[PDB]
Amino acid sequence: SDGYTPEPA
Amino acid sequence: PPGTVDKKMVEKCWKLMDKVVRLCQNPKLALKNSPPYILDLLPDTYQHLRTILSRYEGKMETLGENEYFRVFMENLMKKTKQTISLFKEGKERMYEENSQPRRNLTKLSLIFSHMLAELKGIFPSGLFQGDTFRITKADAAEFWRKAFGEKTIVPWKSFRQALHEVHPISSGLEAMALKSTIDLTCNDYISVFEFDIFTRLFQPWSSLLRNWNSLAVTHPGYMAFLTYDEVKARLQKFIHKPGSYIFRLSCTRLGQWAIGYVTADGNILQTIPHNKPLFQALIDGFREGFYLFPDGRNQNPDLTGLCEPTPQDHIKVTQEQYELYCEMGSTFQLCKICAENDKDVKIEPCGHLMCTSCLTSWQESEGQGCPFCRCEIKGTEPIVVDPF
Amino acid sequence: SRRLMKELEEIRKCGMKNFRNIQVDEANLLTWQGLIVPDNPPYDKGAFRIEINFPAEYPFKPPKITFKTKIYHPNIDEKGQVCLPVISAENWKPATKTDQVIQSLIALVNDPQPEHPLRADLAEEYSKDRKKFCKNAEEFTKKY
Ligand SMILES: [Zn+2]
Ligand SMILES: [Zn+2]
Repeated sequence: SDGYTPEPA
Repeated sequence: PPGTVDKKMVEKCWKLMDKVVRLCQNPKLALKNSPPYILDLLPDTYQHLRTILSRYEGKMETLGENEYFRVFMENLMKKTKQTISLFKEGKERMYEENSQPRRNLTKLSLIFSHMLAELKGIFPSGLFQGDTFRITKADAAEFWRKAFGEKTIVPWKSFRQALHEVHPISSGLEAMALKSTIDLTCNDYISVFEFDIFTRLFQPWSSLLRNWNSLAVTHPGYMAFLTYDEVKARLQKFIHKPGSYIFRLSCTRLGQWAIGYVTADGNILQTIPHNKPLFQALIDGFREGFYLFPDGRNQNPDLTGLCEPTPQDHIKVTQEQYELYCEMGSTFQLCKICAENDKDVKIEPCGHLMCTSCLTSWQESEGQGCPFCRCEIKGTEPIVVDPF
Repeated sequence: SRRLMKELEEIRKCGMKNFRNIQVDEANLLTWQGLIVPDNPPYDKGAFRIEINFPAEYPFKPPKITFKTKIYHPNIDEKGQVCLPVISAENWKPATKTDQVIQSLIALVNDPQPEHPLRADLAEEYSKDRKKFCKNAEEFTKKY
């Protein structure tokens, strides 16, 4: 299920 | 003019929701864990409605006359019915995959998701609080007071006119497009909540509609009615073109954006920018080499120029651009004949659906029989009948 | 009206052949200009310009398709008027998409079989005269 990651490096 | 609400109506509606819930538990659809999460939303809005009914135990008149709660309940039954017609309309194509029917079930699901957000927003813990609802961005917060005071909800026409004063709305189709963007619940009404969301999404208020035309109407990057899983699925076809991205409304963080990009190592990620307008995020990401191909496209629109005092001139947007944009959302509830009003009548001997307005408009011009199958009319009927 | 704007993107998107280059300023939407290219019978390229005219009460009254750039064919008139069923009252249903009419106009130019134009002094030549008809139709498209 889903997954929001941190903003791109 | 939506009518008074009372327990019998709420329970009427609860039966139609259960019908919808039964339609979606069909395994051929496996919606148990699909992003908007409908089998969780209906039970959830139902269970919250009971809370509202409890807090107003003994004050059911007050509740029943609440304009927002009335408009809400009307729309909830309207939407649970569109759903039911949807499954009946498209038949087995519903269990297809990537089909229009199923595509629309998701659009609808997304609406139910927003509806429940607005409901919990206005009736926190069950008690109505719309008249003290806190608009996030102070500038917009002003516009609302100075225009609707403590009103929790206003008709589209009232909102559109009020807005035009401060943000000139170029023309006919622009207003329609602007509407399918702000009317999350799709009920021709704009709530203080629906407004707070939109004003956050397209901040800063100082350039509200400039932002909205540059980020959503024209930008090939923006995707309407997309869920976390559909983005992942869409970016799949660009998994070998790192830099490809698309953005959309975050579903679990309303009023915030969710950008989905393909990485160097060929993976699809999604993020919700923190404390910053979508365009600063998109400019920076571009500069930093992360967002380069909006929806795969090679030219990446320049958004610099949504910056500093008296920020540039207004981009031109064709009537075609606005039309293509409007065709992005809803539409399935729309009448094929006029493509603008909701279908609300089912011609009977045959069975065609259509907006009453057209049916009436055709007969007045003396059009033989049904507009679709020029067959004799006999009687009309609700697209979806009340629970028996 | 918003049905026109939908009808428009309907054909524009589906870049059908036989019908290329579509015109109309989006400040009117009532008048449509397009270009057609036949196939089977003689007819070929040149200046095959058409103009669809949607009455104020579209889609409750059908649109009128009239040629602005000459041609032969039995039923088609010299003033420009044409005459197919799908777009004629008594037979018209507001549901039909303009799209499918500019295709029921193909089964008119290509592999025809008219009933009777608005001049028997043009119609009667097909029933018996394959020479000057099929000729001034495969030559006429070229000389104009
Ligand atoms: Zn209609
Ligand atoms: Zn019918």
